[PDB]
Amino acid sequence: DAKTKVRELSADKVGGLVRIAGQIVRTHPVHPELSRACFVCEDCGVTTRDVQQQFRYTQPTKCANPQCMNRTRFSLDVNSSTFVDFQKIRIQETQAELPRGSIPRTVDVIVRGEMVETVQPGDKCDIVGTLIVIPDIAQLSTPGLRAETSNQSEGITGLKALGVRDLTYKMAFLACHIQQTEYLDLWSKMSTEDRATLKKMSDDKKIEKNIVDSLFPNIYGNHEVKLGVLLMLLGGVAKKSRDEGTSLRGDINVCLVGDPSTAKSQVLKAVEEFSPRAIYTSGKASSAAGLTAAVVKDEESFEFVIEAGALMLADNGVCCIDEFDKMDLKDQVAIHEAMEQQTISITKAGVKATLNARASILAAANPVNGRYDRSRPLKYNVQMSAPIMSRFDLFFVLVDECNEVTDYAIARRILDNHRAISEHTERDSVYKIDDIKKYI
Amino acid sequence: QPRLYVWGTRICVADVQRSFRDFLTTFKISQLAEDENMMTGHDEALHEIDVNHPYYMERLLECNDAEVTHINLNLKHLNAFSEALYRKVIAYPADVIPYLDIVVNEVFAERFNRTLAQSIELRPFNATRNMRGLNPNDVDQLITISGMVTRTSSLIPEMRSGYFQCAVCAFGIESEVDKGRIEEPVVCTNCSNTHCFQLVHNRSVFLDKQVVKLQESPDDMPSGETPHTVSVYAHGSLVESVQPGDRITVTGIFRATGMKVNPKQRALASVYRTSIDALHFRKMDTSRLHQDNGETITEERIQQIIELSKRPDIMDALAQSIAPSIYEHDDVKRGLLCLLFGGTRKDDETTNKTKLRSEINILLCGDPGTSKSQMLQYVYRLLPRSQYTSGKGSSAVGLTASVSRDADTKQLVLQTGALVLADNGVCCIDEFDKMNESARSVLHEVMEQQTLSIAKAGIICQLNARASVLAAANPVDSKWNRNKTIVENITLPHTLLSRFDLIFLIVDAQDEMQDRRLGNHLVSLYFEHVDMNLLRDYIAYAKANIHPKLSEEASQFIIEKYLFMRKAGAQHGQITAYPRQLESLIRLSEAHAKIRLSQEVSVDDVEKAFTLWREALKQ
Amino acid sequence: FQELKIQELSEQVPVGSIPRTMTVHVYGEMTRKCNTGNVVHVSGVFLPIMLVADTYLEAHYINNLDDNGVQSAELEVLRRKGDNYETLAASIAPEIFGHVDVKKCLLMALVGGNDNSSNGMKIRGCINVLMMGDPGVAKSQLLGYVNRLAPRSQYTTGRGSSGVGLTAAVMKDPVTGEMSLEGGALVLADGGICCIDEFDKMMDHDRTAIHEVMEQQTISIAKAGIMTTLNARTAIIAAANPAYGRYNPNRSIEQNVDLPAALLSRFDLILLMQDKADRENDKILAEHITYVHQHGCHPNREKKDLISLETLREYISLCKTYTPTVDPALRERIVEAYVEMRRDARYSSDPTFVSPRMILGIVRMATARAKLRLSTIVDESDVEEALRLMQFAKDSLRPEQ
DNA sequence: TTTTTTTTT
Ligand SMILES: Nc1ncnc2c1ncn2[C@@H]1O[C@H](COP(=O)(O)OP(=O)(O)NP(=O)(O)O)[C@@H](O)[C@H]1O
Ligand SMILES: Nc1ncnc2c1ncn2[C@@H]1O[C@H](COP(=O)(O)OP(=O)(O)NP(=O)(O)O)[C@@H](O)[C@H]1O
Ligand SMILES: Nc1ncnc2c1ncn2[C@@H]1O[C@H](COP(=O)(O)OP(=O)(O)NP(=O)(O)O)[C@@H](O)[C@H]1O
Ligand SMILES: [Mg+2]
Ligand SMILES: [Mg+2]
Ligand SMILES: [Mg+2]
Ligand SMILES: [Zn+2]
Ligand SMILES: [Zn+2]
Repeated sequence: DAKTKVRELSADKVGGLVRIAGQIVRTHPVHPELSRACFVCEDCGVTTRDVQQQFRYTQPTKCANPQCMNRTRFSLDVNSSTFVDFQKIRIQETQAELPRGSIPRTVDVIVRGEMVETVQPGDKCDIVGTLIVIPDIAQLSTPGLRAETSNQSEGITGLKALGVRDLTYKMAFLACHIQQTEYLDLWSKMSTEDRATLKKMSDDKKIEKNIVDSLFPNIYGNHEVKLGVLLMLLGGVAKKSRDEGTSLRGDINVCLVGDPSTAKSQVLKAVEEFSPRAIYTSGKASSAAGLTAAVVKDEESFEFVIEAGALMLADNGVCCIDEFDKMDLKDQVAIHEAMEQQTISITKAGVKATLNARASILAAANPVNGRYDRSRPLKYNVQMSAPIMSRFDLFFVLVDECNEVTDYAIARRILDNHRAISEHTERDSVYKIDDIKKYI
Repeated sequence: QPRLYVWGTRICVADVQRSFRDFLTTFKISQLAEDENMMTGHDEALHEIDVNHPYYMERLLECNDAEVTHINLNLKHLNAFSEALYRKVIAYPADVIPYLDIVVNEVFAERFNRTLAQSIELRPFNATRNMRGLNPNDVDQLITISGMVTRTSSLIPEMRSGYFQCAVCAFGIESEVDKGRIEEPVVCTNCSNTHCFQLVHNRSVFLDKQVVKLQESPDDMPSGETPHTVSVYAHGSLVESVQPGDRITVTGIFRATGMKVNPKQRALASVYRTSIDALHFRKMDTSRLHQDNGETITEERIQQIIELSKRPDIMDALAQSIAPSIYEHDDVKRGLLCLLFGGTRKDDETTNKTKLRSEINILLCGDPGTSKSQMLQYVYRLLPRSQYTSGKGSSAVGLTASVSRDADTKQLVLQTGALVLADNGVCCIDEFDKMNESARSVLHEVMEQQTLSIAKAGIICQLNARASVLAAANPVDSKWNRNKTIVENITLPHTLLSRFDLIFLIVDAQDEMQDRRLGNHLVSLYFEHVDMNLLRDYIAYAKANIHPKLSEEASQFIIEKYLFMRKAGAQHGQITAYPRQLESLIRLSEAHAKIRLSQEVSVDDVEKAFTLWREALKQ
Repeated sequence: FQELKIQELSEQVPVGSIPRTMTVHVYGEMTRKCNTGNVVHVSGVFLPIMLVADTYLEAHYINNLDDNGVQSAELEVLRRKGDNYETLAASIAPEIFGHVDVKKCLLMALVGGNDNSSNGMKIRGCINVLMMGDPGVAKSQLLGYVNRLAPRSQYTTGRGSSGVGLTAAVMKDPVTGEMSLEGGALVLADGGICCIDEFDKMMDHDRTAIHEVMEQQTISIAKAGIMTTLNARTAIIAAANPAYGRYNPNRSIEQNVDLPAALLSRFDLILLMQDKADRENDKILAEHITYVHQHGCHPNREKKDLISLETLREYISLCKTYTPTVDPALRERIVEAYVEMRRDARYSSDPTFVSPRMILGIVRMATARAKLRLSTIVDESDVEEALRLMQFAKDSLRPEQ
């Protein structure tokens, strides 16, 4: 129960048991790691066992035979040594941690054994473990290894292995336990409370109204838009041709166009708050690399790697793009090429790959001349290309009605929002949002 | 008798300690004029310092009661006591500071008969120079300089003592690291093997270190110089005590170090790198509205503020005291007063997010030679967190946030812009009509939702930017044209125009009497305003303590006025009103009640806010 | 220790070739004698770095030719004489015939007024001049002479300069990957004069960069990973042609001078220089120019004294040390002049733009002539001379009306 | 690799 914030990881707290929370950015592949080793003396053939490894590959300081003078000439034995499964991960500060005017911090995390590959990018997690310090192991020279800097802000000096060189350190978290922060057999298993509540919800004949009025309590009217977004959350059934390899896409796409102050950004923000795997973006602050997936190369390693961008973190979820019409044509072409195939392809430097991008897109835009013109068809009022416009199941157009009764109703809804916030008071919805989350 | 001397100087350690013990036990002179950030202590919550006692003996009570572990030593007091000791402190800080500490700890232990978790530490401050005026004579001397904080690093562990373990028999030894160097044991005293020990890193002891980058102030400099930057190193309890965007003064030791020609080899370059080891950060400044949530104000000045609030003239008295050199423009001054006060904060505290915007945005649009830039300069100088940008000097990425590749790790990293540095402050944007459209169009998300969401290569996150935007511009033709309407003299998108809470049209009313009065005012510069010290305390107290709520009568009245706004905005050649303007009216009403120090918004407050909004635009 | 890079001077370069550079190491008391944008005389020893070798210059002595209680005897005669204003006006570029009032305007721009900082609000002290005229009337010759006369000054043309070369630039170092700032012409000219030739042919989005410099005397930048403010305390002297290469007497002043009002209000003086054929003046001008081509020097037919360029530079440097204060009795004269000036712009058929910057311009010119007189209190004679020059500048824009 | 800026076509 003793949570600490990421910025509180002082050098005082090395070696103690600590809990922390963060969002995962990268998940490196799996390697075996040496833990306890056996070495054969090349002079006399005796095996020396259980040489415990540090961060660096090490040979014994002395032959186990008491009548032998060797201290250098050794050979490792593989079939007597013990190997450990290993994984390295990077995490980032969650948004609720951040101080005034600040950019999030990042940490490197080490995982071992049965916890390997138990978590994916985009997850938000709690970690229990300890804080450790790891050195710059490339500066040392021993039997069996010379220094990499010799092969190819002030540190510690004095060691036999550090002839003229110096040693510096980095922080890392050595995880002891990691987890995420939050069909008939499953239906049987959620037995008393969940089956009772969800069966009552399934029996409810006005569940459409009762769900939309709880998902969007702060918005008046727009029943068509509310129902369309609710159906977008559920989606259709994806189907594969049994031998052709072709498939029938089950994902639904929605687009919103309308006049200023018609609650487009309100709808998109509400969807991203509700859904478990949804992401929100702005078209003015995005690039084709960051939107869907990107190529990066490492500097701890030196090989090329793939970053899962926002669409792949929202795979089997919703990607919300606000101000879609203000994107560059390059980035719009990248989105259209991904939407056509539901795949992303990479061919750069020394990596080629193909990826999956099964995400539903929700988009918002403003009309070209500032206000929607009813005297022309939809092709002229929106700056999208016709191939991109072909990708959307539903278009919705929102206009200012200039009507006294609707103006009065909108004003009352806004002041009810302000009044409820002013006294910390909930509205009386039919269902809880958590119950709706369980149902969906 | 063996005796200890500082190498090559004939200073003996103990004779300084005698005089400093006398200084601590005896000095009481300056306490009639105790400073703003030094006049309160605490056992619990806050308490006020008494004048009549020896001052540092009084300050030691805070270390006993609240368990504070440091003393801020004002060097002007020491210079008044004895210059012969002040000279030694400034000339040899790397040698005498480890013993004045021990005198403080001795006096504390004698006075209170008590021990603590860490030693009480000294921080000398208020010794001033410029970054360019430093010379090789100043190496290892005490200096103080000032500037703005742009960047801070992550923490670095710095070892003080290592831990060795024998590989053969598991015996273990500690070893202190000193002069930058550790000493490795050779022979194991238990099992008598040689060249046998291995260092265990995580059994050893470390300390915190942080790097801070500091920038020159541009004001003092001679002709043609561009501003410089300096590296400042913070150790221990000073770590993470400052943010980017803050303006500070630093007192520390000026140092110089060598660099290796190759990292592989022993040879050194004969030109040395320089930096500062910090000892004290100060951020107190009396020329601005203060930066500290108003915790330290006395009961008597709180009662003076409460008495001042009962004038019926309170709006005019506060407004006309702002920007005193500017003649007339009283409506614009009242608008700037509303910008300074703001509405009620409305945040989700579980997620630390703004539910609704409470900051007020203002546009000034008018003829040339009407002091719009001067009003921007006054607002820029008044506030603690402020930024000023102008014209085509900005880019869309520089205003918000940028991605760049790191120097050594070669990763892509994110770094701040103007609107993120102006968080809980004001951004002033001059020549607003002459920006690039790409640079101007990123303001929509910040001005409406107070957040900033980014998606670039390997970087997907969201930042908070709770800034207030104040802008100035010309019409399309640079002089206002009477053969055109308001929405043709201004040309901005309706999406941008609807996000301002106030728009001020400033058109030259051509009149001989007004010309003569303004000419007299301008010529006189070559030949009941509220005090700044009271205005600071008034604004800080009001912000910390007043949170207006709407009355039911006011809510009904606000709906009626919004319907009138919707009808008035629909006429030809005029700015249309959206549902956003209802939120604007609520913000202005709360600002008026906040100036009056009232916990409730009244119909009179709504009437004054609506009158100000209407008369700002009917020109 | 300090390090410099030094470039060849233009007269030293061979024909059709670009100048070269060299690295210089400076030690001890010779440091801090130079900054960027200076012309120097250097003595030093040429050495290698410890079989092909790299080299540098180890400086022994440095002298600023920008800079170099002592007074010359020729200046002592002037300082004892007094009444020097007419001779000082005549001594600016004596090869150029006439334009006495234009030379007086340039003489005032070379000195300027006082900076004012009342109650935290700053006001610019220096004077801005815009010249216009028909082709072939010696605008470029006057700008070249002013550039030689001023201590620290820069020269630019409308085509050869970007809005980043005038203000300041972001430089991306390819070796390190770093970003840095690089000061442009108005930064290098800080404390001095910038001359801008062919001012009408600059692009609008390049021209609008000087709006902040001409009134607030700062440059402020927010780009990439940089956010700073730079000082630019410079006077600007500009030259242009009218809107179609010649003045048109059928079109208005605003049509002849094709500049926006916001930019026009930032210039303290605006002048027009015509070329019109006349059978006596053409012969007199031909006599003057042919004498200069004969003898290499101006005629001086009246045998009056004229001042050398070096001692004129010395005298202007002496004039800049004074800060004369305004007499409070001049208030009614200045304010009444401002009101009378503002009446005509309402009630004229061919008006110009007038704004509250005008009265500050009047005060600047009065203090400038007091500095030229080396007095410490402003006189009503100086106020009257400022009003006379402003009246001349106004009347230049309506010839033959 | 990807990102940001200023001159050139
Ligand atoms: N039907 C509605 N019910 C309640 N509030 C509404 C409604 N329509 C608009 N609003 C209000 O309109 C304001 C603007 O909302 P917003 O989400 O920005 O719409 P928008 O169309 O995305 N604005 P923009 O991004 O400029 O086009 C908010 O204060 C909403 O509360
Ligand atoms: N009412 C006034 N009070 C004080 N100073 C004034 C007033 N009117 C004009 N001035 C002066 O006139 C100048 C106005 O310059 P400035 O501040 O740039 O105005 P502006 O509105 O920004 N004009 P511009 O930036 O070109 O569109 C300054 O020198 C001011 O001191
Ligand atoms: N009054 C004059 N006295 C002496 N030389 C003159 C005079 N008028 C013109 N000239 C000569 O005319 C030539 C052109 O001078 P220049 O300075 O280029 O004119 P300009 O005003 O710059 N024309 P332009 O740059 O095309 O607008 C030079 O050789 C001058 O010496
Ligand atoms: Mg929106
Ligand atoms: Mg201005
Ligand atoms: Mg010319
Ligand atoms: Zn052996
Ligand atoms: Zn041992």
